[PDB]
Amino acid sequence: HDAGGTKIFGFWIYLMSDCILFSILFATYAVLVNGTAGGPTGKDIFELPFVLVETFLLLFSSITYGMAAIAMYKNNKSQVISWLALTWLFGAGFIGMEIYEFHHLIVNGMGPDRSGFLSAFFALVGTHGLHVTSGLIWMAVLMVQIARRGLTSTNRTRIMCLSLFWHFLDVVWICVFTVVYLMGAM
Amino acid sequence: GCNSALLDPKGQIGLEQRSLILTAFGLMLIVVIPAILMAVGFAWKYRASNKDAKYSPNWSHSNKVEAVVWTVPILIIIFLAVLTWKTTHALEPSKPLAHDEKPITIEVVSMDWKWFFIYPEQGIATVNEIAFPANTPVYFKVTSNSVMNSFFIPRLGSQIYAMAGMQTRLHLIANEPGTYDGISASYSGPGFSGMKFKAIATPDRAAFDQWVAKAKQSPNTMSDMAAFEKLAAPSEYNQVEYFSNVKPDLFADVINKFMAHG
Amino acid sequence: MFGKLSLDAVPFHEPIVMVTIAGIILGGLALVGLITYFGKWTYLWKEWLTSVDHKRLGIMYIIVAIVMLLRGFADAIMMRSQQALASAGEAGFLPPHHYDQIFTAHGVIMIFFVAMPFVIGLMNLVVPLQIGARDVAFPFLNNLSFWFTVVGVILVNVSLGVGEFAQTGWLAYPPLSGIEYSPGVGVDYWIWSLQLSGIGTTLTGINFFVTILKMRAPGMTMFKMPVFTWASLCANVLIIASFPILTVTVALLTLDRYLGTHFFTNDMGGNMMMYINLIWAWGHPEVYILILPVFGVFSEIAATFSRKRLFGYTSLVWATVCITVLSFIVWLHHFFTMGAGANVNAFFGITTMIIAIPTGVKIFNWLFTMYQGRIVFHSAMLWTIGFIVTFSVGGMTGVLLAVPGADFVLHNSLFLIAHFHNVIIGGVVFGCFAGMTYWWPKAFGFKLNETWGKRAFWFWIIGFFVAFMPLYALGFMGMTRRLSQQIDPQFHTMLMIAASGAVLIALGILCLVIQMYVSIRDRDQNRDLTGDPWGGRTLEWATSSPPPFYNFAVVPHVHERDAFWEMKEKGEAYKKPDHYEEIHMPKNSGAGIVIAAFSTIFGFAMIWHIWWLAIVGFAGMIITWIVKSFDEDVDYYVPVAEIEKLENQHFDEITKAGLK
Amino acid sequence: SHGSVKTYMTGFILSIILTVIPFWMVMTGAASPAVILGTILAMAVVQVLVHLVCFLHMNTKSDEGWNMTAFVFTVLIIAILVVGSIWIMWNLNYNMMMH
Ligand code: HEO
Ligand SMILES: COC1=C(OC)C(=O)C(C/C=C(\C)CC/C=C(\C)CC/C=C(/C)CC/C=C(\C)CC/C=C(\C)CC/C=C(\C)CC/C=C(\C)CCC=C(C)C)=C(C)C1=O
Ligand code: HEM
Ligand SMILES: [Cu+2]
Repeated sequence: HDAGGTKIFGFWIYLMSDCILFSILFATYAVLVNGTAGGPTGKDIFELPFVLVETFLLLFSSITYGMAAIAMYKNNKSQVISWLALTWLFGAGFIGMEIYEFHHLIVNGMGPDRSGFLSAFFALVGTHGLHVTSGLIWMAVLMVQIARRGLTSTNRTRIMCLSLFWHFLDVVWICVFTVVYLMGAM
Repeated sequence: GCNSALLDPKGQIGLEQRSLILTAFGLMLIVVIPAILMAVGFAWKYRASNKDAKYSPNWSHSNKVEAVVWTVPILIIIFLAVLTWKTTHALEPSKPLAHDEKPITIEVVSMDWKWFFIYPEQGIATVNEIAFPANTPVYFKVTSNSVMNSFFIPRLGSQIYAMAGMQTRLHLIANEPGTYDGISASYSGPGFSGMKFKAIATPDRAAFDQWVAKAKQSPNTMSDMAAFEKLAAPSEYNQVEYFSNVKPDLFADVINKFMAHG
Repeated sequence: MFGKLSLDAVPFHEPIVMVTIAGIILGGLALVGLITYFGKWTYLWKEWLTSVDHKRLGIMYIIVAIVMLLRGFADAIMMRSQQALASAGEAGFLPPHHYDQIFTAHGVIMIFFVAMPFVIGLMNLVVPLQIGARDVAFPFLNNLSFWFTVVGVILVNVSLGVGEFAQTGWLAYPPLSGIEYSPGVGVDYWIWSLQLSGIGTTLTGINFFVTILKMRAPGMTMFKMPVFTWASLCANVLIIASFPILTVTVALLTLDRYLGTHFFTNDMGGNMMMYINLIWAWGHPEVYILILPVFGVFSEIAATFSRKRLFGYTSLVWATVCITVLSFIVWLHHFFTMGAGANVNAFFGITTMIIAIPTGVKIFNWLFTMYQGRIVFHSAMLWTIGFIVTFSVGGMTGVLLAVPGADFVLHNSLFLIAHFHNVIIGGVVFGCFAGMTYWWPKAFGFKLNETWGKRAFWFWIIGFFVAFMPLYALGFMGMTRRLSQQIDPQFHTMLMIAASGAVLIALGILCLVIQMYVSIRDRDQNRDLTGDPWGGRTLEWATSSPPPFYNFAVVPHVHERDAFWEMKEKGEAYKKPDHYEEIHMPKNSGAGIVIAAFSTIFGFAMIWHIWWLAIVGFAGMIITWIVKSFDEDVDYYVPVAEIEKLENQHFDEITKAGLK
Repeated sequence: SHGSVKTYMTGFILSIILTVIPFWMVMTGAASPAVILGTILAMAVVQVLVHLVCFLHMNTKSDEGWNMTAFVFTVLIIAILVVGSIWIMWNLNYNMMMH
């Protein structure tokens, strides 16, 4: 009996479903990108240094999770919860910057209720941020479960599925920064 | 129905529309009639109750039958696909008609549960009724003032959608003088059953000039966008109305209510 | 106690809606009093509501389907009545306000709650028993998917008594369904009714795609599975790919409605067309998501009652795979009239017409199965021959409407409803009844009554013809969709004929009930005591009358394409294994129905703008997810005493049957 | 997400490059929009592949070779929609103008 294998395969298939979910919003941002209504454009609100620092925090997070997984496969509990704490803190930095910027936007009359461009922008970037905060929740609950139950079977399968999820979040962010922010700032 | 609006049409476009329909039908019959016929035939000749039949319990693969069950449908669809390419390129609603005239331009606005018509070259507008001389291309520009509608005159030709903030193009022609019913073929809310209009094909150009003359004498006028917004107020089963004067470029102004350009 | 919700949300004035509400709540009182009279509460809880058995869950799926078919057909009959009357110069009884609600609700129900669960439940029943597995890859997920379907149904039926339902048609076109043009709550019901339900369906699709690959029995290469699994597998793939599109489209529309975004609005940058493009990208896969499983069914029956091996097995699997692929490059043909040029139209019309060869190969292989067999005229094969005949004509009309120059005239006319009703009722409902009459003994131990079922089938086929084949002629003479008032009188006769057919269908449906009743009443004489009531071919028939909670006590080992038949043939088909082994199985959980209750509360609060309770609902649902991840009492072991007991029972029954 | 740590640090370095270069390329304005767009797209697809190899350990062996066929499948579907959509709407816009 090896149920972790099928659990991980099923999570892979869910992640493919998620890739579809995201491609639809990508196509949306494509079709309404220049659909501003006498308002700001991507070149006028995107400050690139911000975006690159967000990127590097996410990338760092993805690396610390890889190392956490390795610590699992070498049977260290403290190591796993440590790399996990670090990953969660970097992801927290990511969402913190994101909420700062979104609020600075809406408080200057540039929320998603001003043009089909700003609406699609909020859709895509908030869809990514929501996946990331969901992953943050998952990571915390799994961390307290690890601290109180040790490196059991369930916990290991759960680490693998959260690994898939975090890596895929970063992979979607590569595209979000290449197609939205960079291709606009250009 | 032979006397149908589609199977006995009166405009050229609908004419080729029907010819297309019938060749497609008679092309598909070749593999759908044998299907049903064989279905009942085998149902009977191989009923368990039969005896003389040849019951082969292990005949599961004949390459002959696979070949012929792949060979005929592929051919039919090749022919249909060629016909579809050609016809689709030959009946795009946005394509002028080849005939020695000057097309009459009509502008079509889908008001809440009403059809608005503007003759710009004539300076008139009518509610729920249009007219144009038979044997003369009619160029329809189409926009929706409210929610997605579909302008359609069945016995003359093709339908086309109507969106707010966009322009659409249709070209139709009438081969015989008479009155034809047109309707909105996309649901649009509470008074969708009353979106019926009547389109006339006058015999001569004279009678057409007389109908323009008639409209020219109305006590009403659509000059300010105020009157447009006055008329566009929600209403139902509107009576056919005429208007004397017309803000020159009012179709464009409507479309601009929703800001399209480029 | 708060929100838009008022005492002025229920039709207190309406004679029709209010009598229906009174009758439905009286009938609820009725079933409650009955169940608490008997004392079957605990039994329901511990056997059906919390079950992680694919058999039980499939049964409840089909129950929901059958009991919402009633609302669907009620609405259809009312619509036909209103039309036949408005044709005659009469006011009628259904204003547009109501009429439009009715057609929206009816389309939605019959597509999402009748058609979808019927197929998904037959799958749930027969796919694990066919591949030789003890359960599905994910049991608790099965429970939760069923209950998300139930939440959707509860919402779409609450809308009837409190508030109204969307007056926009079943796909909720954007401009009409925006906050400006439809300020009322009817669209909102439509929005959370499906979204929640969708969150379930997707899981179910994911759920099976894993099973059919990972949880098979040893020795069954993929080219040995029964055709139903192949088709089911194809259907699951399409679900996984398709339903995320619907998720995101409905999400963008709720954003448009709740926060003032401009995705499909008219002003401020939005574009309505994009919606029409997106939803049909999901809409066209979904019809296939339905025609593909039923297809499998017919194959199975074609092979059972003709009593020979399916013809062109490989060709059938390659046909279904090609269909799966090509089902993603034809959605544009649902809006040929929205203005796209000649090239986009030509391309997509071709790609739609190229989708025909697969299904044609399928029906010809079905026919050449029957060719030199022995056809036993059971109710199921009647359904099958009728499917062939009807679906042929339906698909022919469809091909003809895939030519854009013809769609230019026939778009949205009654021709469209004629054709798509043809294929759904012909291809879909026909096959789901075929499937219930085929696999009823495998689920309860007795056989349905043949006479009333034959009566039902004949009424259904004759009534479908006399109902819908006048609509081909009607859509030919100009009559369009969804008209309710002052209808042109030159449509009267045909419409007055259509209603006649509808009556006939009622009788068929009436027959169904009688067919069910006289069956259960007489369950103690018409039992399948072997497990093989038809001379079947696949593995499901090798099990018990009603199979054991674990499908097989010792996973079979396959060696050929039809597993059970070749076992029946060698001389070795009922061979008690030597030593029985403990079986590891999953437990029953009440957590899923609780997530689902919180989800219902959440949706109903979002629809009536009660924000604190929407918050409590979401909160509770996610919280419950987080608390069910803690407890590990999730599986148990079945000892050998019970396995020996049950298998001794079944082999006693068998030795008695071969005995006499 | 288990492998040697040296591989993970190599992937870190490669992705650090494949991020840093596009950003300097676009903000300073080194070349023309065509070279810019080409290089940014290319480098993005290369970072995606590097993450899916070293960070996701995606093989053609695991799960009977169905992990890959799944992935590839999704790609195609995405290509079918994202492009298809973009095409359709693009056209549907030009045929809605005040010509
Ligand atoms: C059961 C569900 C179902 C299925 C399976 C189908 C399968 C098909 N449909 Fe239908 N459809 C279905 C339910 C709908 N269709 C619709 C909309 C629709 C439209 C666009 C609507 C419009 O014109 O505006 C077209 C062109 C079709 C054509 C087809 C075709 C060509 C197939 C083909 O795959 C089936 C063809 C099968 C055949 C042909 C079998 C017979 C073949 C033989 C005998 C061999 C001969 C070979 C050849 C002729 C090549 N469908 C809509 C939209 C509803 C709405 O507008 O609200 C619905 C609900
Ligand atoms: C326009 O809309 C339409 C019409 O309305 C005009 C038609 O009438 C119709 C007629 C259609 C039918 C009769 C369909 C046939 C129905 C069938 C077969 C029944 C289906 C069987 C079922 C078991 C349905 C499932 C039911 C549920 C999941 C539960 C739903 C719960 C509901 C509806 C609760 C409603 C409760 C209320 C309204 C209580 C109101 C309380 C008050 C007013 C308090 C007042 C008290 C004081 C003191 C003032 C429809 C529905 C159509 O939608
Ligand atoms: C009892 C047999 C059925 C009858 C008599 C029936 C009747 C009707 C009628 C009269 C309409 C509207 C016709 C019009 O617009 O003029 C309709 C629409 C529809 N029906 Fe059916 N139907 C039946 C079964 C089904 C089934 C099994 C499905 C499964 C999908 C279904 C799905 C739909 C859909 C999606 C619509 C379109 C809803 C809309 O456009 O608003 N119907 N039906
Ligand atoms: Cu379709």
